[PDB]
Amino acid sequence: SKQPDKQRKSQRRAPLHERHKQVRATLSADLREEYGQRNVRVNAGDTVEVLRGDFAGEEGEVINVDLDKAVIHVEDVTLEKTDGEEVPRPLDTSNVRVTDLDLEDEKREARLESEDDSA
Amino acid sequence: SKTNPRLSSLIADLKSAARSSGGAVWGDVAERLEKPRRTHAEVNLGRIERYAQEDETVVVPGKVLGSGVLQKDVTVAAVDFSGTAETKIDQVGEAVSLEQAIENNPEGSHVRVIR
Amino acid sequence: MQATIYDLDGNTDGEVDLPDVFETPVRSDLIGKAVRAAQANRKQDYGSDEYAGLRTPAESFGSGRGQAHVPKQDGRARRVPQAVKGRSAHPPKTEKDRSLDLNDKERQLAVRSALAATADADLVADRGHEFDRDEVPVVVSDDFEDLVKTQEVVSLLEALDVHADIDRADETKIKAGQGSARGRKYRRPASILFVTSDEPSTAARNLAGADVATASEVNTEDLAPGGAPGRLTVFTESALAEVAER
Amino acid sequence: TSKKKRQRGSRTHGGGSHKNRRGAGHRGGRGDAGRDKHEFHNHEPLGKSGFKRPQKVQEEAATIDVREIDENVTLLAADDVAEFRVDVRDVVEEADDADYVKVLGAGQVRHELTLIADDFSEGAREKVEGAGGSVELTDLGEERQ
RNA sequence: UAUGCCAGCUGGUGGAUUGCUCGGCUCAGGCGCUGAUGAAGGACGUGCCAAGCUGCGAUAAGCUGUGGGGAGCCGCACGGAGGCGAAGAACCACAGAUUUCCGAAUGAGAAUCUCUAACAAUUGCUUCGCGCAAUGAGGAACCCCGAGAACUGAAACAUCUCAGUAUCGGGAGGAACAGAAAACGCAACGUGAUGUCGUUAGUAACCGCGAGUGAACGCGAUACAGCCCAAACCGAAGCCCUCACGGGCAAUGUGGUGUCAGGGCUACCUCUCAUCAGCCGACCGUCUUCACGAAGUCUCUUGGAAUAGAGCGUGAUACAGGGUGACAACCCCGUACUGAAGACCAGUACGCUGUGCGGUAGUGCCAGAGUAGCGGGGGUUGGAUAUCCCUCGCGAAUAACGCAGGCAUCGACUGCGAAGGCUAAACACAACCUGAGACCGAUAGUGAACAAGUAGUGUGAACGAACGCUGCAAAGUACCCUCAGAAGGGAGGCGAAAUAGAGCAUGAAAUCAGUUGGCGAUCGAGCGACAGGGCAUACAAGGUCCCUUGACGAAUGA
RNA sequence: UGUAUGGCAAGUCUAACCGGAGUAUCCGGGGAGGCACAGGGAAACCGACAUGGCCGCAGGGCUUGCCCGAGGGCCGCCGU
Ligand SMILES: [Cl-]
Ligand SMILES: [Cl-]
Ligand SMILES: [Cl-]
Ligand SMILES: [Mg+2]
Ligand SMILES: [Mg+2]
Ligand SMILES: [Mg+2]
Ligand SMILES: [Mg+2]
Ligand SMILES: [Mg+2]
Ligand SMILES: [Mg+2]
Ligand SMILES: [Mg+2]
Ligand SMILES: [Mg+2]
Ligand SMILES: [Mg+2]
Ligand SMILES: [Mg+2]
Ligand SMILES: [Mg+2]
Ligand SMILES: [Mg+2]
Ligand code: NA
Ligand code: NA
Ligand code: NA
Ligand code: NA
Ligand code: NA
Ligand code: NA
Ligand code: NA
Ligand code: NA
Ligand code: NA
Ligand code: NA
Ligand code: NA
Ligand code: NA
Ligand code: NA
Ligand code: NA
Ligand code: NA
Ligand code: NA
Ligand code: NA
Ligand code: NA
Ligand SMILES: [Sr+2]
Ligand SMILES: [Sr+2]
Ligand SMILES: [Sr+2]
Ligand SMILES: [Sr+2]
Ligand SMILES: [Sr+2]
Ligand SMILES: [Sr+2]
Ligand SMILES: [Sr+2]
Ligand SMILES: [Sr+2]
Ligand SMILES: [Sr+2]
Ligand SMILES: [Sr+2]
Ligand SMILES: [Sr+2]
Ligand SMILES: [Sr+2]
Ligand SMILES: [Sr+2]
Ligand SMILES: [Sr+2]
Ligand SMILES: [Sr+2]
Ligand SMILES: [Sr+2]
Ligand SMILES: [Sr+2]
Repeated sequence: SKQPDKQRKSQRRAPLHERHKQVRATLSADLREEYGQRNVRVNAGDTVEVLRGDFAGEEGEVINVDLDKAVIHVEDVTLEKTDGEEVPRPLDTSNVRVTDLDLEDEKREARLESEDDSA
Repeated sequence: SKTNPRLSSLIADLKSAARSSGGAVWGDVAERLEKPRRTHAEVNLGRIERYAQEDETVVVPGKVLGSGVLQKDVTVAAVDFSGTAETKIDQVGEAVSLEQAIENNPEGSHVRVIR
Repeated sequence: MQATIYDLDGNTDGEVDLPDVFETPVRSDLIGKAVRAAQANRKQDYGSDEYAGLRTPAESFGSGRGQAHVPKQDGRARRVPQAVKGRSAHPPKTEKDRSLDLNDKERQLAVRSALAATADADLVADRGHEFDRDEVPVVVSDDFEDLVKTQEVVSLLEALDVHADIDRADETKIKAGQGSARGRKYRRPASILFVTSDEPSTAARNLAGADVATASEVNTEDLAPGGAPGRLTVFTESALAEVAER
Repeated sequence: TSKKKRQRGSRTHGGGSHKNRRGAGHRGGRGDAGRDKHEFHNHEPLGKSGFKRPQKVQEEAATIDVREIDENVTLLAADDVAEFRVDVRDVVEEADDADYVKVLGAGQVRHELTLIADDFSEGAREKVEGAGGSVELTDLGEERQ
């Protein structure tokens, strides 16, 4: 649908498996060349570099990925609460870039390398 | 007020001649054209044949239509002619636009107004 | 008159006779009438629910309690136009005919007149198009219909000194008002119309502001968007010929 | 600006006293109410008049005046050119869905014509014959008797 | 100066306004039945903690399989504890398991429980045994068959009209109904089943001949399709149940033949590719879903944040739409192109098997009765003598006869065979799926953007609201003081901003507190307009104004 | 039923619908049918001035008052 209300609606109500595409980030130049893909679903093992927020320029390992809220926790990308406890400042994966992947999963590595499919 | 830019210009030109040159018909025709379309002339050939004479331009402050027979070798000047009117007129004479008549005869001389 | 054909490199390659239609006296009022018709005819019927505000057994108490004779239900006024939650006195109606008729002869004349407005460089520039050229419309060979890449059509246009019009239409405007909430957030200038003969140029269609069409069915709108005559167009040798009997 | 467009602020919208534009009383009744009483003026009088013959017993003739034929003789080059000769049945539009073709005699006949039709008026003949012409009645035209 | 008036300022109150849209409204395409194999609906349950909603059903936010999917997950709902998932969970598609009680509700009774084997009730078949079956109830409207108002209009009113409308009873389907001429009647040397659309036409016709009411034949289109009995002549050659055995039906006729291109019978010519039964069984298209899918996240400046400005660069069969800390073709989802699946079209079309089309001559063998038709009384219709129907009475012929062609009878002419039956497609609606919009934008639009048919009212039928917005990120305010205090307050911390601090964007008016200017306790009331004085006034967006004298100098005029 | 504007003109317009396509727009096709092209008469039935006279506005002409004079006005005559 070209209608905005329907667009937003389908994104906010997409089922869990369809929410994977809502946590995808662009790949670095070397990775794009190595896997023939422009982007990939950020995983909790991948290393990422912040390209946009107040944390732009920072590098870190992805500590968490929430499909429900479609955001990720990157290491050291935090906010200091009033009590002093540092807590994660969620990031939209579109403001982030993948520099290193976590290929421990046979299935993930397979999808990344296959030409007919994407990950 | 008219909406056709052409008719609008034709009237402006009819006036410019009536004023500049000595033509009194062009201003007379301009005044009729400025009037409501329903009052404009819808003249068939049978009327031109009845009241027109050679060497006297027929001036129609409106449109000429194709009903009837025209035998006289006359020059008809009008805002417009139906496809058939123009065709029938040229077989025995000459159908001319008002815009042409104003240029050829800005003094508006030797001309008969027909409606 | 005569129109100069151009090869896919931007160089002259002979010339043909510009058809008589391009000599049709420009009639912006008729063109505007035609475009108003086309635009109105694609408008959808709408109207509020015929029973909105009428779903209540509300009744007026009449005289006696120092209150206006307004129908009420459970203490709250209802139904009537002046009451909150009441019906709309004269709302939009689905039954309404939102279409406009146009005599074929009148519309066919508007097409020809619009076509003719294309052959006037001053009109085209007046309409707003950006280009450095004298001869217009821009006539090109039939091999144009075999182009596949958009990037290639760009080069040909830069060679024809007509690409500036695309840089003009390369600016999306974010409209003022709630149209945005209905999917009408953006709009952009109308640039070049590409008229072909066999099929609409898939290669030129994505160009900013461009519109592709075919000789047999090119209409008043693509010829004069918004009813404004004189659009920067580019015909095809065969399109140019086929358009003559329209 | 239209008349309607200038109404906001007028209160009465041209109706005069606000006691005017109420129901059908302001019209003197609904539709043609009172056509023989208070609004009898400019109404056709009450009553029955005449009779109608059944639709399928009624004949409808396709007619043309000599003037129409005579004015198009040259333009009718697709037809016979004798010493002209024209079968009216092939000239009149809507001749099929009509019981017969009749030539009426209005206008002048400035040519020698040989017309063939189902019927002719006294005037049609006089005009055609008096101009060195002739009138040929069709086989269907052999009704006159 | 008290009480107080006018205007403003600071802060409230209030929630208008502006911006925003998870909801509506409307149009369009597709698709369309469910139920005794117990539906739809309802009740009550079901979670670690669980009130609402959603889901589910004692296997209770779930169990199994296959496929997809993928490193996460444990609904709405961001908690605490804990758990699940590479033994591939979540999540999605298809299929299956489970599936309490009431409910058509069916063993009997009952306000969702109870009492002692149940198709209750009505039917068909029948081994005459509930053994095998059927019906019931639901569904947004649409459809078909029945019952059938009144306000109203007629400027009153009765016929007429509103209207065969509202409403009521009964019933089917995915569509219904209709339908292969006892037709039409541009009267013909003509048309050729039926719906529907455009037109014919506000024509004909009706009507206190008032107001009003109102077709059809035909024509142009859409879609096209044509058949089966009864009987003649045959006469058990037949059908149903059962694996079989065997049983049931059937001479009151199962089955063959046959159906106006009449047929049968007798005698003949030739032939079939009609029809009917049955087998096989789509392409394409359409709707929906899915796979794949190009190109910048480069420099400087501003900013809390670049999607901004300037500069440089790229894709495009893709410059639709959305998301992302501000305006994004190139950051993310998508979009073009190409491809796949399901559904519908459709068990249809094409193909095939079987059967056999047809013609001549003779033959008064057959061809639907309370019928055709007439009369009495009503309703209905445009139907007028000439609509369709109901009711009461009467009542025919037999194809060599009969009916129709808008009054009756007789004759001619033309058409056509009633009183048996079936029938695809083209059309209605909108539950359901998807798409769309010069529609509305939170007092609007649905009653319902929120707990919405919710809260709440009524014995009941029924009636029925209001409530949208912190922030880029919860960073949702640690510590300290005060206090009866998890309140509130002070100080303090976060953030671009807390006058963004929780019904937390903006924050109008009415109006309230404090306060500034003017007036003010000897004085008069449409609150002002126009003149002219006092007092008051940061900048900006206005820059003029005063007096001597002089020039000009209308009417008037010492 | 008027009016203003616009198209075409003794004609004019398509309706349902069909094809195309960029697929509600739009291009092409469709004239069925409507209105106009003759009227009068209940009906049967019959069927008309493409101009014969005079006046004359605007306009044109001439040797400057005299001519030609569309439209208009008054009559004739024509159909029923
Ligand atoms: Cl005329
Ligand atoms: Cl009659
Ligand atoms: Cl017929
Ligand atoms: Mg790959
Ligand atoms: Mg409302
Ligand atoms: Mg606005
Ligand atoms: Mg019971
Ligand atoms: Mg009344
Ligand atoms: Mg009366
Ligand atoms: Mg009626
Ligand atoms: Mg009929
Ligand atoms: Mg049989
Ligand atoms: Mg009645
Ligand atoms: Mg509301
Ligand atoms: Mg606020
Ligand atoms: Na209600
Ligand atoms: Na009051
Ligand atoms: Na409409
Ligand atoms: Na009033
Ligand atoms: Na006919
Ligand atoms: Na469906
Ligand atoms: Na709960
Ligand atoms: Na279930
Ligand atoms: Na049963
Ligand atoms: Na039994
Ligand atoms: Na009345
Ligand atoms: Na009364
Ligand atoms: Na009556
Ligand atoms: Na982003
Ligand atoms: Na009777
Ligand atoms: Na008949
Ligand atoms: Na609200
Ligand atoms: Na026609
Ligand atoms: Sr969730
Ligand atoms: Sr959530
Ligand atoms: Sr009283
Ligand atoms: Sr008035
Ligand atoms: Sr009223
Ligand atoms: Sr009277
Ligand atoms: Sr016709
Ligand atoms: Sr047929
Ligand atoms: Sr019979
Ligand atoms: Sr008779
Ligand atoms: Sr409110
Ligand atoms: Sr009560
Ligand atoms: Sr503070
Ligand atoms: Sr005092
Ligand atoms: Sr003086
Ligand atoms: Sr036409
Ligand atoms: Sr005259």
